[PDB]
Amino acid sequence: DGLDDKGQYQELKKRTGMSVRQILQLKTKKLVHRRVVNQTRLGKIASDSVMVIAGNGDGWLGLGMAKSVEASIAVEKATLLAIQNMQPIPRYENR
Amino acid sequence: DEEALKLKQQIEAIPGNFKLFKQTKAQTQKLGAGVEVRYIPEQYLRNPPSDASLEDLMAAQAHMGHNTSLWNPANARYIYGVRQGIHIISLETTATHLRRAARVVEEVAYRGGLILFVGTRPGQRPIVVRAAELAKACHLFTKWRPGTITNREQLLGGVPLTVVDELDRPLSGFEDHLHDRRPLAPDLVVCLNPKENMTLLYECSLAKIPTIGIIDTNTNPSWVTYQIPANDDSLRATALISGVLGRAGERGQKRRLEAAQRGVVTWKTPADVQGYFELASARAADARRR
Amino acid sequence: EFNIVNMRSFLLNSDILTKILALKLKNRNARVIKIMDVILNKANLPKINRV
Amino acid sequence: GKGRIFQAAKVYQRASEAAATNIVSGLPPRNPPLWLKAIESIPPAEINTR
Amino acid sequence: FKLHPYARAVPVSPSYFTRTPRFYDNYLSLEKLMEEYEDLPVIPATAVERVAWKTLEDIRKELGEQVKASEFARCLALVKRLNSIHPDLKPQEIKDVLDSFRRNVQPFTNVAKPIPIDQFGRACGVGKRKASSARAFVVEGTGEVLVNGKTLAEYFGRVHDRESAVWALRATNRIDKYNVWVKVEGGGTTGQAEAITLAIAKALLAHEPALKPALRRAGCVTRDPRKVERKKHGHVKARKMPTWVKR
RNA sequence: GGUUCGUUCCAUGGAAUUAACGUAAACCCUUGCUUUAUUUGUAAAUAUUAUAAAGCAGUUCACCUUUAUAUAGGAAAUGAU
Ligand SMILES: [K+]
Ligand SMILES: [Mg+2]
Ligand SMILES: [Mg+2]
Ligand SMILES: [Mg+2]
Ligand SMILES: [Mg+2]
Repeated sequence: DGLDDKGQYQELKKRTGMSVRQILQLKTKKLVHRRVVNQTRLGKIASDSVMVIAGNGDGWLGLGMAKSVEASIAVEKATLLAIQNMQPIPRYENR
Repeated sequence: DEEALKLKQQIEAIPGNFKLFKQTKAQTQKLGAGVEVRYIPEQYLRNPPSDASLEDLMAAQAHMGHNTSLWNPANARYIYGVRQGIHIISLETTATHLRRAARVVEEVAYRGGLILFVGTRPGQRPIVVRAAELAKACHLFTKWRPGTITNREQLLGGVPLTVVDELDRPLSGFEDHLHDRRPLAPDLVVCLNPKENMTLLYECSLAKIPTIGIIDTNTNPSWVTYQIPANDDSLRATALISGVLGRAGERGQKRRLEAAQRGVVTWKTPADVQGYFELASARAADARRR
Repeated sequence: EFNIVNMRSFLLNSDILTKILALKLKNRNARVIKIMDVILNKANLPKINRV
Repeated sequence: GKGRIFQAAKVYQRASEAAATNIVSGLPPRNPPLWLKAIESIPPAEINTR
Repeated sequence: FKLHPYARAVPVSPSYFTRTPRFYDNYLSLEKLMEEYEDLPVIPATAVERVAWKTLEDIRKELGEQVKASEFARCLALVKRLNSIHPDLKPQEIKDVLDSFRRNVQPFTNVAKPIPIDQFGRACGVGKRKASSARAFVVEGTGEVLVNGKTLAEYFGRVHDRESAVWALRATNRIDKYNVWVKVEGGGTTGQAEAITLAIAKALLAHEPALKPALRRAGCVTRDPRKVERKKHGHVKARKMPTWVKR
């Protein structure tokens, strides 16, 4: 339905196996955003390490971490990497 | 002239001699007395046993552990003692664990599960291939490419699949599903040398896949789900275990298919194919309305 | 004499492709890195055997 | 710590919980793996106990 | 009309998780044929007809896989072993399997045209050296040589060139049995002198083709491809660079 | 760890599988050869200089040596070419 006009969720649509509209109902939130730097033969190379958490709000939480020179791609990586790492968390009385 | 002409006669006489020699071999080959042949090297492949006793396991050197110095004290539960400088694995512990794995390989095959027999050693190729034929499973006799389970989307990308019904006969109409479906993963791995390939067993524990392994005295028993304490360095003990597990799968597939003929399916559509069905109805609903 | 050819997709010609992307970036609030991915995503490559 | 966390003995406990509920709240859980019921009554043996 | 209620994806080949599925499937078939037809007699190696088996690259391309050279080396040994079976005793299954490994490659054929001899007995050999092209008309004679109408002395003022022009006839000791009428164009003194060497040699071979082994060691059969290198921008000459100032 | 002009190739590693650019290949000139065309170029001519379109060609074959038997290398005016 045009929800994913970039194609980033297609690769994830196979691992977890659920519609793209259902991937947008998950609660995502960027938690950490580090500005790391690697010294190379061509000078400093600054990257953006981010950690994103994904959960449906009913006992599933996934943690993902990725980095890239672009802050936009680093968040989309962890987002996809966190939705596929979701695991059931036991909760007493769901509270 | 006369020298090379001799070969022409010999090369032309091989068919006649072979036929005559084959016939003569059926006349006087067995006349003296009956030989009590009770062991043939290639007997675990031509006709493996359904169940291994203590005599079979001992004769196959399934109790020879590694040097006492090179041991993992974690698996001190299966050791019987010490002799000839090596640890002797208990023949009873090897049989009880082998009978349990056979019950695991049988049920997984009874529920339509995909088994994988993994033995990667110089001479373990005929054993694994034979076990797979019986259990209708997949074989692997070379270095397991790291990531074939956790990174299956890339490694097993172009490998073809097929959809089969209860009676294992292919179904038509899943052409669009076999292009977006992601590659498969073994529902059960049977490693004949867990000490060698730990990258495979780790992907199974990381992907929640049961495993069966032959734990030698120096192998870490926490690498698999169902251990089989035995000698993995012996080519004669591995062919016996694989035969038992191979026959277990065969006996499991027989029950599954025999039950299908009675309209009793021992398994339900996997989640992956299940989701495709729901989308099919959604797309079909539009045709009904429109 | 004119020989105007009609293109089905705007990716089969670099002249048409570089102008569409340019008009998209002229907006002050244009997301550069995102406008490029939406165009690449529309460029389908044929299945091939890398071997 | 050169070793790795091997959870091969809990593949059932882990798979049984991940298949109990659905990630998409409001829908029934999809069918579990074909091996979840085969080893339902065949737990692993106790390892690492001197 | 709808889909079957029960369905599950199953791999086609049993070698689904191997490095090269399509290859092993064909390799296990050979191992299977080498188990039931192993009792058949063999033929000595010297009596096996030469066969051009496919190379490692051909299998990689037809199978679309990356088969290891070591794993293929052992699969090829089975092909050579199964090929040793006696033809009359060899079954039809092995024959078909062995016909898929034959390499049907034919190298391109480029046969040079032989230099003819005119009705009057004059063969025209062509030789070039770095700027020029000669045309020697060698005939049976007393040993007269005319380079472009003039004699060998009135054309080449340097005896080093006279000996190099008719070196072919000198190494073979036939200066006194052939008459040459050369016609050169372009190049310089040495460029034309050495050009005539390859012309008379080629023309001489038209009369006595058995002299090539001698002209080979005399150096009158090889065409020297050395050529003046072009001038390159930034250089004073082909390679001479201008002065470099560090400061 | 070997080998290669070369992250080339082979083998192997308790983690690898791959994509793009450079590299390589290919391209233009040049070299031998085949076919085509013969003017404004070529003495004649049954076509051989020149002109210029296309195609083929190499480390190919032979000889010697060769590791883990997996990948090869050497010899350079007196093997062929
Ligand atoms: K020409
Ligand atoms: Mg061992
Ligand atoms: Mg100069
Ligand atoms: Mg590698
Ligand atoms: Mg280049």
